[PDB]
Amino acid sequence: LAVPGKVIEVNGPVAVVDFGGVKREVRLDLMPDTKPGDWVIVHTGFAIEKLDEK
Amino acid sequence: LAVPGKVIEVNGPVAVVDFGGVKREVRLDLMPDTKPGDWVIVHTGFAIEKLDEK
Amino acid sequence: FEAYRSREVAMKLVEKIREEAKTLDGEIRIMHVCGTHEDTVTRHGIRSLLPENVKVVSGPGCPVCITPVEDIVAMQLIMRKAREEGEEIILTTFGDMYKIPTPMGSFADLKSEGFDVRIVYGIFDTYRIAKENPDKTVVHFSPGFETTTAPAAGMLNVAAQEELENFKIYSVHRLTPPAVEVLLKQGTVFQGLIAPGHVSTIIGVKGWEYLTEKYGIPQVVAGFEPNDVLMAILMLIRMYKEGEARIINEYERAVKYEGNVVAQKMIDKFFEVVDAKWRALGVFPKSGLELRKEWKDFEIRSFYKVEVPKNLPDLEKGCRCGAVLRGLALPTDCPLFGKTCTPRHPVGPCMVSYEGTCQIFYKYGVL
Amino acid sequence: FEAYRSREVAMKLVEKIREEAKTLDGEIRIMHVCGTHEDTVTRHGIRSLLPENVKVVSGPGCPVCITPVEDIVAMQLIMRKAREEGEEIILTTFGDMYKIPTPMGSFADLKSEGFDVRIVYGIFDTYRIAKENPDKTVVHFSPGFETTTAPAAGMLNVAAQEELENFKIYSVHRLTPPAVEVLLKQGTVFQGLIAPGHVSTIIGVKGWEYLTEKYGIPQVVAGFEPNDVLMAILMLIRMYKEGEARIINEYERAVKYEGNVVAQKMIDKFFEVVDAKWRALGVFPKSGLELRKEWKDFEIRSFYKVEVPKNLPDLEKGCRCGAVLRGLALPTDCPLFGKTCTPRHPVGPCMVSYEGTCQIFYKYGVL
Amino acid sequence: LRDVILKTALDDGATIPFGDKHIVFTIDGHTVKPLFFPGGDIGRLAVSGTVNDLAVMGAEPIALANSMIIGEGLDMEVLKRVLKSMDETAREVPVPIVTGDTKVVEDKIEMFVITAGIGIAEHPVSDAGAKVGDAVLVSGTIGDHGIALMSHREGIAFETELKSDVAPIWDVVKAVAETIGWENIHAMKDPTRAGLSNALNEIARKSNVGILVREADIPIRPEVRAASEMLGISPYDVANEGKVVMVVAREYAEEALEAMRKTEKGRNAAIIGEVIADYRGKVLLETGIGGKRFMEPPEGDPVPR
Amino acid sequence: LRDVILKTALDDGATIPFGDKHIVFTIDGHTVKPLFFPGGDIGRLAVSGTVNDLAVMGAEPIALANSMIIGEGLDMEVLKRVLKSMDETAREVPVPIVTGDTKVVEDKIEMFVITAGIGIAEHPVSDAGAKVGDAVLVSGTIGDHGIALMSHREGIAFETELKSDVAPIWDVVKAVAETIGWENIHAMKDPTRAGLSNALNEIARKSNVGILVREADIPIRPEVRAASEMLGISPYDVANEGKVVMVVAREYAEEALEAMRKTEKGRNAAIIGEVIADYRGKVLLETGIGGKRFMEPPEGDPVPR
Ligand code: SF4
Ligand code: SF4
Repeated sequence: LAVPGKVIEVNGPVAVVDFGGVKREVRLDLMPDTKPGDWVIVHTGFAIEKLDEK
Repeated sequence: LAVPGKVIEVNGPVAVVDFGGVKREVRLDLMPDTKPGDWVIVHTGFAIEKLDEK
Repeated sequence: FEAYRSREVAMKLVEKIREEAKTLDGEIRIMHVCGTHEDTVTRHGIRSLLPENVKVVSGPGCPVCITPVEDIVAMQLIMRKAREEGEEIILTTFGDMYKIPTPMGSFADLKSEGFDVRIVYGIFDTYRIAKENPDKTVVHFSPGFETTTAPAAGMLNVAAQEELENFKIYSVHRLTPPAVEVLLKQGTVFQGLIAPGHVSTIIGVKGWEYLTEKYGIPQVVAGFEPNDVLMAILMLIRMYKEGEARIINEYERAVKYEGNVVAQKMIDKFFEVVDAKWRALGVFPKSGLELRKEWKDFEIRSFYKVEVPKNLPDLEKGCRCGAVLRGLALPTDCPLFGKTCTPRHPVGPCMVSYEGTCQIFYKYGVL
Repeated sequence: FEAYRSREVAMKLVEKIREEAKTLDGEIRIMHVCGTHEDTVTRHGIRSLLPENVKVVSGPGCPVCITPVEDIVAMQLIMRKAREEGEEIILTTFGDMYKIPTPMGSFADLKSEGFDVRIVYGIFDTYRIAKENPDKTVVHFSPGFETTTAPAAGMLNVAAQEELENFKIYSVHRLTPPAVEVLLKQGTVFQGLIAPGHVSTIIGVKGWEYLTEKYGIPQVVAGFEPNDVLMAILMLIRMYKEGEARIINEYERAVKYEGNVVAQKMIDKFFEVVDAKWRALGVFPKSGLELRKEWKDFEIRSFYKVEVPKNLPDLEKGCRCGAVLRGLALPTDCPLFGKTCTPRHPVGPCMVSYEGTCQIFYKYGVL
Repeated sequence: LRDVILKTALDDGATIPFGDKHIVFTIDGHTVKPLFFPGGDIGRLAVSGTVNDLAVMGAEPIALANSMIIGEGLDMEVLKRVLKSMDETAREVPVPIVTGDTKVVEDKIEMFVITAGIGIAEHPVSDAGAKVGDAVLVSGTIGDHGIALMSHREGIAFETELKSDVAPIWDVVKAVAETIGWENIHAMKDPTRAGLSNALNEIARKSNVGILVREADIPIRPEVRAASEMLGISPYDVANEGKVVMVVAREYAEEALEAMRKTEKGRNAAIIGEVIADYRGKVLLETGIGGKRFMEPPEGDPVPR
Repeated sequence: LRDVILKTALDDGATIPFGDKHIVFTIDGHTVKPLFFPGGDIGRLAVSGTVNDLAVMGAEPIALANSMIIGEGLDMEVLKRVLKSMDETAREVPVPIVTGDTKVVEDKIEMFVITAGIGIAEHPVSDAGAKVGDAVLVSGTIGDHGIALMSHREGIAFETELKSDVAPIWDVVKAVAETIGWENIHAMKDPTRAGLSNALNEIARKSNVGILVREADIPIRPEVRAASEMLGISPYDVANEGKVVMVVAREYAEEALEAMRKTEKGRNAAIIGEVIADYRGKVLLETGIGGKRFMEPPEGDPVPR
């Protein structure tokens, strides 16, 4: 039920992400290596993976 | 849910009755004094009362 | 015969009713508490003949509907328990009760599990079955008001005499008069009561007199022909206007002022009055009939102690059958009536029981 | 973005599919096991684009639907028990599970009884609640496949680290791959599997390879855009015709061949694989995830021993949700679909869960 | 019971115009258990049903075709007996059973009888031609067959035996037609499954009209009345296998009624009501006492109340 | 929610012909909580709603009457604020709020606003006048108000604030009318409760016609798209308080569209589909990828999926 979002801010294991314009927080307990440059997949407020240059 | 019937035969506490033409047996544990002349009220195969010349 | 169904009679009564109701101060709500009566009113569409200010509401006149789930579930538990004890029990129950729903499934589902569930038509059919199988214990889930408590308490006598051993019954019998009282006391309103005909055949007018003297509500022991109800509705409209509070045995042709004393005594022999639970209605004091301490042997519950799960809802979400049994609404005042709830796929018991107010409204497609 | 939703792309794929399916020997039944996938197929009406001989069926891709009533009822028993012990527990559960029906009533009904039932959106919301009320024990009825088992097993780590004490969960997590196997073994037919995208994000392609090698069924880890499914349906139609049995990571943009090893490990830390019960489907071996003997403290069931009533039916009479979860029928092949069963007044879970095959067919009014 | 077979015309009387007439083609199966019942048997039931299916569509029975599926180990006398009824009944129309086929299956099933039939109608009739003002007629008593068979099951016996009405009624329809003209018979329906109530609702629904019926005018045997009350089912919802409902132009209501009564199979025929503009798609019943309520078609097969 | 009040006309726009015109009379209550939301408030909502109720029936807003039921202990500034919006909005039509009434109840309820309105239409229009071939137009983005309010509830904030579209659109309708002639506007409906999907189904059902809509042509904001997916609800089923659906004669589809776009409230207007003879009473949606499925009206108020 996940939608893709652009990470705009990171604060330890508590990144923040944007989805087509929505600001929502996202835990990073599954993706410790997330830089604001990365785009993540959010599932119930969590990060499961990071996208690729597909 | 009872319908009225004319008693056509009696055999101890096991009278027999007719309802507009149907022959069905009827216990008489509630009406020991039923003569084939009487008309009774049948409720689940039993006799609850006898009619009157109303 | 005819005179009791004659259109002439009916149209004279309807006219008389129409006239009286004309000088009536407000809205008169007459109530009946017998399923057969509701069927009479709906089948002949009497309501489509009564003045706008004259209303007839249904009461808890269905022995099956008000049968607690707790007991139905409990009976199924005994079935499984008895089996776990090499005892394959024969279960006999009425056609509609056989289908009544419970969160744990119906008796029909127990049948689809190997258990021997047989639909009887009278307590006797069960009796016939008992002797035909003295090896297995044959039990009858027995519900019913005074009218059906008699046959049962009458067959227990033929069980005590013959000293029969495999003849048991699950007693969930109920008392009509009491429920009528609990209702008055609980808010249900009405200016007159059409006493159930055959319930009055057994307990006689005597059995009802106490409600009139205590609450001043006029009564009429009516029969079941269309004219019987129309005649009764007439009297009640009058007694109300003239200020009386007395009972009138319209069904005198089939009712003795003191009812049948034989049955009375016989019942009082095997059953004792106890506080009972009425499904979707609550606990009504002195409205149940469980076998006396003595004949504790005819009660299948004596042999098996069972634990019925707690928190078993009486009705499914949406079912307003509780309000329908209290005369606080007709089945057409229910959001599920005719939609999600129908005899084919019912939600509450009011639509399953042969005498359910809802099954009767659907069946005759009320106007 | 666009390229993954582009009508051009889709119409090229649809054409390609149409061509291939032309030289196909018979009827190909591709199956997917993720709710999100069913929603994708139905929302964009992909089925209305596929050839007559190409079929897409749904599998047990709903974590809520397959959650056993026994556990839901058990959780409500703990609620009442805990209260009977001066312990007012805080219950957190997903929006749809909150409404799931059981013969004993739903979690929503427990809410209408004074109990504190709060609809969360993520295991974290529950976590947020725990600290905000360290006086009361906050428990989360936690259902879900690999995709949701991760966040949970990830928050338990933040629970072990912080050594938090009032953070419990009712574990009813399930394993996708196994169910797919039990299905092949039990008769369900299909020539290709569209592996759930995000379930594959966690357990990676590796987690699926074993089904192909064991049963020779080609697979495709597909995404969720309309083109993703269309692209996957294409590959499967080919691999079938050409005779292959290999997995293809179409969703490679978001899937690592080995999936996320962090989550994997983390899950394997707090949970151990056990035989589980799938509602309306039966007992699937090694398909459940209950907390390991060690962290027996995070399982609310550790503190309270309860007795769930026996003989609790999985579905109500008429509900063919069992056949719908097995890919043996679509919700339109059900006599109650759109009639007595709708999201407003549902019969089976398949119509309640946000990812229920039935709720999705009604919601988008399948053609 | 799902109408998949419809979208997968189909499943109803079919007309095929040819020359200046229309060929009416029908077919119906029978799994009646027991094969034998008071007043008739599966064989007569099969022929009567199909002949009637053609009569209500305004087609004269031209021929019948019969396919029998016999289960291995079927009392041969039973089968012979059934075949006699078929030939006996077919001659009552008259109508020849021009062709046939027989199959033996190992499955224990006694027997199934599938009958097809063709008719010629110069003036087709359907349950969608009822017009407001038209008279509604029923050719005989209601509840015979249904109650007959149910009573046999429940032991209920009767003074003078109560038996099924199973029988072809082409003669009854032809009578009316030849007496008032096909153009004047607006609609027909055989009150079989679901009974009279179902039949009326159908005409009402397919003609988008309300139908008013007077309970006091509906022909019902004294045996049926008693049996119906006992079993707790109304004779309106039980099957009829030898009756026809006929909607006729008001100006021919009386003429038609007499024509029916002049026949043996329409001896008890009568006028039970009329089509109205109100309550379209519904059937309104005026009870004996002057009351009113709808005559709803049962949801499923009836059981004692 | 039972339609007892109907049988006890009633409950829908009423027309009363007088002179050569028709008086259109309507009334609607509001229990919107909170009284305030992104882009508007109960006051504007009340006036906008009623003005629009008259516009879709082809009547020019002649006057408004407002009855307020205020709960004891209501922030006075709130009430003043609400009254300002009402007067501010009414002038945007323009249309005078000729009369009023006020009541104070002890019950704690903040406030309820009941608005009535009258209009004059020389050429009445209803959701039952859609004809096959006609073009279907929506005057603006879909899902604004509904999503706006839901997002406020769920904390969801947006880069540039996403707000309700609440506003009267008589100007938009008048524009079209004065550009193509009332005779050429076959049907209208305000996509408020239940959203666009409900509105279309209604027109389709009350005009007994099928309506084909192209998902690719339905105007939806990027904010609405994102928010809709997150909450798990489609923007088609959420309320709109400043939009109008318009079914126009095919030959004027292009002319109307331009007329709408020439206004501020119809700036994003567009042509989303057409009326067809098939699927009468239903709404068929052609998805972006060329697929097809029905656009069913939600059963009850939406919740996140
Ligand atoms: S109709 Fe059904 S659901 Fe409504 S009260 Fe009567 S039985 Fe309950
Ligand atoms: S529609 Fe309902 S009832 Fe049919 S299977 Fe799907 S949920 Fe079960």
